[PDB]
Amino acid sequence: PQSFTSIARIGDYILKSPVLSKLCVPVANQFINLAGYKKLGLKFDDLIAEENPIMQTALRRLPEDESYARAYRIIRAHQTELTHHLLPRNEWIKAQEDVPYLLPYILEAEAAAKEKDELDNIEVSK
Amino acid sequence: MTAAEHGLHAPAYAWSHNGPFETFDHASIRRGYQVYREVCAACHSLDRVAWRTLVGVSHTNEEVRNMAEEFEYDDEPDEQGNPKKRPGKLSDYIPGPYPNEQAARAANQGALPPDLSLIVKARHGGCDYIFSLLTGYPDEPPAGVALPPGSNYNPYFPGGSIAMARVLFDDMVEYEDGTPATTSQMAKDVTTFLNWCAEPEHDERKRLGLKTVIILSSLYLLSIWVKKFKWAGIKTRKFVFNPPKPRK
Amino acid sequence: WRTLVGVSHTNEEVRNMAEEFEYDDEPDEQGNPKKRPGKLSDYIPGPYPN
Amino acid sequence: GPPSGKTYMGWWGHMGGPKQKGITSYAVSPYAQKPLQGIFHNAVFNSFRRFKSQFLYVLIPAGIYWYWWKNGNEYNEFLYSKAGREELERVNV
Amino acid sequence: GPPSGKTYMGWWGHMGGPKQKGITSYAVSPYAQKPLQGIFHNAVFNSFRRFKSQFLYVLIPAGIYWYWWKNGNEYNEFLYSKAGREELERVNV
Amino acid sequence: KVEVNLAAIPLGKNVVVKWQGKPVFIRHRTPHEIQEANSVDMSALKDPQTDADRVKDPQWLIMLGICTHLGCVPIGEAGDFGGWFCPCHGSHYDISGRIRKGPAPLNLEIPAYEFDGDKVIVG
Amino acid sequence: SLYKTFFKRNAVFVGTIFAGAFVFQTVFDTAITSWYENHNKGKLWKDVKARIAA
Amino acid sequence: MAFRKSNVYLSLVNSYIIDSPQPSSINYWWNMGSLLGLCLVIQIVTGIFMAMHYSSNIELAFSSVEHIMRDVHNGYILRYLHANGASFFFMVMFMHMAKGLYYGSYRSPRVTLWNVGVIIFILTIATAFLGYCCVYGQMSHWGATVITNLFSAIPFVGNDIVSWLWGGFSVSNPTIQRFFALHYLVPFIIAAMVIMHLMALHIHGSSNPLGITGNLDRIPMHSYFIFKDLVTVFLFMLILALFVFYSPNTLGHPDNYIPGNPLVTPASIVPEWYLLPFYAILRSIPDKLLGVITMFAAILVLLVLPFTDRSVVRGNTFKVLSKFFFFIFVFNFVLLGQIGACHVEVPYVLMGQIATFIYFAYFLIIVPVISTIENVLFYIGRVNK
Amino acid sequence: WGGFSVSNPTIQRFFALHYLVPFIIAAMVIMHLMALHIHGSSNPLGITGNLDRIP
Ligand SMILES: CCCCCCCCCCC(=O)OC[C@H](COP(=O)(O)OC[C@H](O)COP(=O)(O)OC[C@@H](COC(=O)CC)OC(=O)CCC)OC(=O)CCCCCCCC
Ligand SMILES: CCCCCCCCCCCCCCCCCC(=O)OC[C@H](COP(=O)(O)OCCN)OC(=O)CCCCCCCCCCCCC
Ligand code: HEM
Ligand code: HEM
Ligand code: HEM
Ligand code: HEM
Ligand SMILES: COc1c(O)c(C)c(C/C=C(\C)CC/C=C(\C)CC/C=C(\C)CC/C=C(\C)CC/C=C(\C)CCC=C(C)C)c(O)c1OC
Ligand SMILES: CCCCCCCCCCCCCCC(=O)OCCCOP(=O)(O)OC[C@@H](O)COP(=O)(O)OCCCOC(C)=O
Ligand SMILES: CCCCCCCCCCCCCCCCCC(=O)O[C@H](COC(=O)CCCCCC)COP(=O)(O)OCCN
Ligand SMILES: Cc1cccc(-n2nnn(C)c2=O)c1COc1cnn(-c2ccc(Cl)cc2)c1
Repeated sequence: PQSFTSIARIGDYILKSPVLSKLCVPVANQFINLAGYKKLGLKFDDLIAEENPIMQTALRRLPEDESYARAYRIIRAHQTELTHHLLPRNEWIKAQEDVPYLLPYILEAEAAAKEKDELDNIEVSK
Repeated sequence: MTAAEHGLHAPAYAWSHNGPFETFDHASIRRGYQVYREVCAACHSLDRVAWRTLVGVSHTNEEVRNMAEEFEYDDEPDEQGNPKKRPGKLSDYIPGPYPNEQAARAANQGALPPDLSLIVKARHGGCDYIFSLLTGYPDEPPAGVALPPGSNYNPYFPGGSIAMARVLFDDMVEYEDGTPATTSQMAKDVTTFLNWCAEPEHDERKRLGLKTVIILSSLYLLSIWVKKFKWAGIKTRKFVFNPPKPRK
Repeated sequence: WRTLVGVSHTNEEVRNMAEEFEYDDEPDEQGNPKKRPGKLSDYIPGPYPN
Repeated sequence: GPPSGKTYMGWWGHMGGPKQKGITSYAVSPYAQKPLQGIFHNAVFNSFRRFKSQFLYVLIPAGIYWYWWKNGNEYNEFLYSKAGREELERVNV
Repeated sequence: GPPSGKTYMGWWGHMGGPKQKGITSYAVSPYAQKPLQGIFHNAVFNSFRRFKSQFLYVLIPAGIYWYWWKNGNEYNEFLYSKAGREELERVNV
Repeated sequence: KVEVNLAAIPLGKNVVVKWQGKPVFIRHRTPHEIQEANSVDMSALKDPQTDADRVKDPQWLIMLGICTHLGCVPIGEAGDFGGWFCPCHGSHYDISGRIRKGPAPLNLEIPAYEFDGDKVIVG
Repeated sequence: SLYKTFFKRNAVFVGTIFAGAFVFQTVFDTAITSWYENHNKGKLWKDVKARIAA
Repeated sequence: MAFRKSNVYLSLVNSYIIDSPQPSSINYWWNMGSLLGLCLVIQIVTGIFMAMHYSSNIELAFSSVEHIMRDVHNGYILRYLHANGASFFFMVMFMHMAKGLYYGSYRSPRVTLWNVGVIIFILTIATAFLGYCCVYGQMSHWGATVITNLFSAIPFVGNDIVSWLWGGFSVSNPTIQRFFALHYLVPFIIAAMVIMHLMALHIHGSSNPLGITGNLDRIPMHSYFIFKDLVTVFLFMLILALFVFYSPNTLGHPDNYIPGNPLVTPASIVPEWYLLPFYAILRSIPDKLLGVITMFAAILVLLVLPFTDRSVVRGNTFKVLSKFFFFIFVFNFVLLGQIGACHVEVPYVLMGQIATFIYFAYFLIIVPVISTIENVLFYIGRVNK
Repeated sequence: WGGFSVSNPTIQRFFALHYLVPFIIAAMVIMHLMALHIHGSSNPLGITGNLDRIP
């Protein structure tokens, strides 16, 4: 995996650019609705793999109202596939509700892990 | 490679043993041994076929005992250690014309005629290739080809030139049932007989294939019904969410 | 024959010993039997055929 | 023996997910539901729906590889004919 | 997986014996003790002491089975000699 | 190893002997007539090899039959002189063993046949 | 009757699917052989042995 | 507790096929691993009953397979179920590996489970090659000549592996006798690697087609997936029975019904259908030492796959560009098998060379570039700025 | 026998069974050591040994 610090370093440079966001953002909105995760009642941060110690740290620090709602969306998405159906269009995720709710907990767990690791490998002399 | 170096493609005739429910024609196996004994056994062997396997398939017991007795087999030695011969019995194998391989090439201008016990299953085409090989010699070669001395043209052989000449002609055997022995009629019966020599289990195999497929299809249909009954409670399970009151 | 060389005889002696026996060869161009003298890879013969 | 290194799965009772609160579920026995209900409106209509979603990710890579094979095949039959006898030379060596 | 049925042994820390209290132990490193001290006062005497305890439970069952074999053997050599030619009859059948 | 004496191979008989599990080509020929076949020049062919290590015994013929790709097998006594017709995937050859047909990159191997006591051991 | 007299008891439930496994075995084996030797009538050895009765 | 949970032996059966927690949304692609356990049992059982009648001497080997076909009571059923079962064993294993390449099963924490699977795939190729040389047909002799001659190109040790593999100077009687003894043995090494395979599975469990955590909805193995495993077993045995009883020589070659001859070469040497994609990788490299390296590198490049996937989502369910290039790789593997069954002619030497380039560029170039492109496309299509 | 006496079918099937039973023995040895691990060994004293153990 790449890192979320590296993704946002590249992804912010595209958005503070007048000619780059002209080209790439119409392509990126077509990539989202051709993925089809909103039709299963899912945001994007539900799809992130969680078997690593940075991602296990960010799930403990979540508030427990957002932690209970995420566990119901995942259970609803497993029952939807074994019936091989989609949800009704009343219950799809709209484009305003797909927020990065887990990105701020992730980005500060990574900046603390980088700072701890570059203080264990030190070459201070006299 | 060119189509002259691959050989012509044999067509698809309609053999009576094609299909999943068909049997060999045992009157065309019986007439096929008559063309082997009179035209074919002069140069080719049948080394994988025993005498006893013909009883109940194309001849009776007293006929195969009479057929095997006109050949000489080597016996265990006498009380002085000298060789000894004996007539044939049912457990023996059908003999071939040559004692060794050098004597076979010496009578066929260097070429070696193969063994015909497995020739159906060892050729691309099967029954269609051995039939079309025999009834496919032209009366004259095509214009422009140059044959070696002592060769014959046949377009079903890869390369065009073969060391076997045409051996089937009209009315060269006389059948016992009274069937007219034409060129295509006798060529049909050797290929039905020679396919039995490669596959003697053919009629037994398709009868046990009937019992296995009927049993396994009624087991496959019942497992689809049984699975959907035991999986009914999971597919109809429901889920409601009410958000909890927030000071836990 | 070859197993005696270096144990009880030399190489020129075992080649001379094995040559006074007749072994059966592969047939000629007509398919007739043929004989040959012995070599080192052969086995020591016995007196009776059967 | 001793306990080993920890994993990301447990057993019944301590499977190792987040805590749940406020979800209800209902079900009815299989002995009360009608035999073979979901045999229509599903492969005649539902697998006909699932095919139509995921087919264009299969048929466009398939069409490129079948155009490449059929076009490369008919140039081999041309090179081993009488009309393609001179072009077999100056190409192979 | 799940925990299984309980046994009569554990592991390091919970081996499963009675609780201990009031026993002390001492030891010295092998690098401080003299090389091959217990090679005499060991098998020249110790094992000469351990043999003398447990030998009469071996040699009395051995002497009965070797008397039975040697006495049964010499009656077979007598029956197959010239002096034992008449007693081979009236015994075997 | 197979021993050949100076008594038992006459002039024109190309027998394919199965020596060491491998085919071989064995006959005696005149020492004059290979002046007819390879009188072209030195290096009109792929590799520069005409006559030098062709036969260290200049009045005999010995050649292996293992090819570079597969180990294909020819017919004997057929050709311009009665040499090589090897219709497998490619080349025919000559009296020597170099090509008249086909690409055929590398040369077929000459085995090590020696001379002991008026006996000729092959291999 | 049925299931509690025919498919419940374990010497009936299992004692029919192992007892009926033999009576099914032979009548299925006999009826398959009668269909095969009637679909291929005229080509077997039994048919052409009665034709050489001369 | 119950007796099936307190016994030392019954608890292993209960913890693996009775009370094992499964994700409730897995589909019929997760049934290929149980069906491979049935394939190994059929191959071991039918091969032991055929080994009672077989002779491994080079002058008795071809005729003893004919003795099983003609003389042994129901001997034709044993051979046909054995020769056709090996093709069905390789077809399910190609579908088993392609599922885990699709749903992302080779990533953490299942890297060790993917590495033991690559070892099983090499031992299954070695097993099928050794047993095909035991019939000693005309395809058996020249397939063993071509393969064993490849090891004569290893630098500074070349004429010592090949003379140790032959037991002599060519493919002869010591080669056939030692190939049957090794053929009895490697199916028992495969069965011990299968036990170690299921141990690494039990500590983490299976994935799911959604690709997220499955610890929120689990059902047991017994009475729900045993009756779903039963559906594909009865479909397997019915299609296998259609080949053994109605078309038993369709997945074969007629030149194996000729006894092998070192002095006559066949006009066309072609392997079985499951070695044709790897045979075409070998003939594309004009060097001899570089050709044998590339054919073995086509299986060891599966071990670089946990490192080149730079995605943050597991699987291919919601990835548009990664679903397109998965089927470029699939049909390039069916084009590689068709090139390896053709002649070496000149439209086909360039088609088989470019298609070998697409094999290695998928793992090392196409995957790490398309992975990071979809990480940036998921980000700027969500973050409002 | 595969026939009427100890003959050629007897020797060919005895070697194929001889290759196989040493691999059944090795699987019974694995099951043997599993039953040992849950209780451990005894001692010449014949009493409990959970009071003095070394690795
Ligand atoms: C070599 C022979 C070995 C025999 C076994 C091989 C089987 C491997 C085939 C690949 C496979 O695993 O199929 C999975 C996938 C469909 O799986 P799914 O869970 O998404 O949908 C299940 C359904 O919705 C509910 O199926 P349901 O549970 O409701 O009914 C059971 C079904 C049984 O059918 C099967 O077993 C499917 C193999 O009964 C019927 O359909 C009645 C038919 C008369 O299939 C597909 O999506 C596309 C299939 C293409 C296969 C390509 C093979 C290339 C060689
Ligand atoms: C190096 C050695 C590695 C092994 C060999 C590599 C390739 C070997 C090829 C053999 C296998 C052929 C198919 C590949 C395996 C399929 C596994 C797979 O892709 O399964 C998941 C896929 C998704 O289908 P769903 O609609 O159920 O899921 C919704 C979206 N995820 O389900 C699907 O299958 C999609 C439906 C399309 C049918 C798939 C088969 C297409 C038929 C042509 C394939 C060519 C085979 C001859
Ligand atoms: C009914 C009679 C015969 C049948 C069905 C028959 C069938 C065959 C077959 C199938 C082949 C092999 C073709 C191949 O290799 O692809 C063959 C080859 C051959 N047959 Fe016959 N044959 C018959 C009679 C004869 C006779 C009477 C002779 C000689 C007098 C003969 C001489 C040969 C020779 C020399 C070959 C080798 C051809 C070659 O390799 O070029 N055959 N025959
Ligand atoms: C994973 C297991 C196995 C695989 C993939 C396998 C594969 C093969 C194959 C492909 C053949 C060639 C058959 C043909 O083309 O006609 C063969 C032959 C043979 N194998 Fe196996 N085999 C396996 C297990 C075994 C075992 C364990 C034995 C011995 C106990 C065995 C004994 C034989 C025998 C006797 C032959 C003889 C030739 C023949 O029957 O055709 N096999 N094997
Ligand atoms: C004789 C050979 C094999 C057997 C018996 C076998 C058996 C199994 C079984 C029973 C499962 C669990 C059920 C399932 O997930 O479908 C499984 C999963 C798996 N196998 Fe195999 N397998 C074999 C070969 C392979 C090979 C050749 C590979 C890869 C190169 C492989 C990689 C995997 C992986 C990664 C999984 C986990 C997939 C997941 O959980 O999503 N296995 N195998
Ligand atoms: C290939 C055959 C066998 C192997 C490899 C084997 C191996 C072992 C091993 C390693 C132990 C551990 C304690 C020790 O080393 O003494 C042990 C203990 C034991 N074995 Fe075996 N054994 C075999 C056969 C047998 C047989 C034939 C019997 C009895 C009929 C048996 C009964 C036992 C018992 C009762 C113990 C426990 C003894 C104790 O803990 O005091 N084993 N075995
Ligand atoms: C995902 O969930 C699953 C799952 O689906 C499955 C199927 C399994 C089970 C899978 C297996 C058990 C595969 C393992 C298979 C083996 C290890 C093969 C074992 C080897 C054999 C059975 C060969 C030995 C056979 C014999 C010795 C009998 C043949 C010989 C005979 C009959 C001798 C004949 C002679 C005479 C005189 C009769 C799981 O463990 C599991 O949980 C992970
Ligand atoms: C028709 C039914 C439905 C349709 C098809 C489905 C078929 C269902 C039947 C499947 C067959 C049952 C599977 C058998 C089983 O219990 O699986 C266990 C195998 C998995 O591995 P393991 O043995 O658990 O390893 C577990 C391990 O504990 C084994 O090793 P260990 O004992 O720890 O080592 C001890 C030896 C020490 O050796 C040394 C020296 O280190
Ligand atoms: C390398 C892989 C080897 C394969 C191992 C797979 C798992 C083992 C096979 C699974 C089936 C086991 C069937 C055994 C049935 C239960 C036995 C039992 O009741 O346990 C025993 C009795 O077993 C025996 O006497 C010998 C068993 C012979 C095994 C021959 C195969 C009863 O033991 P008990 O009830 O006291 O429970 C104490 C738990 N330690
Ligand atoms: C050449 C040929 C020609 C004719 C029949 C066969 N052949 N050999 N075994 N089988 C089953 C088969 O078809 C073959 C062998 O083809 C190939 C291709 N790759 N391999 C291969 C790959 C890896 C290993 Cl470790 C061993 C062998 C073997």
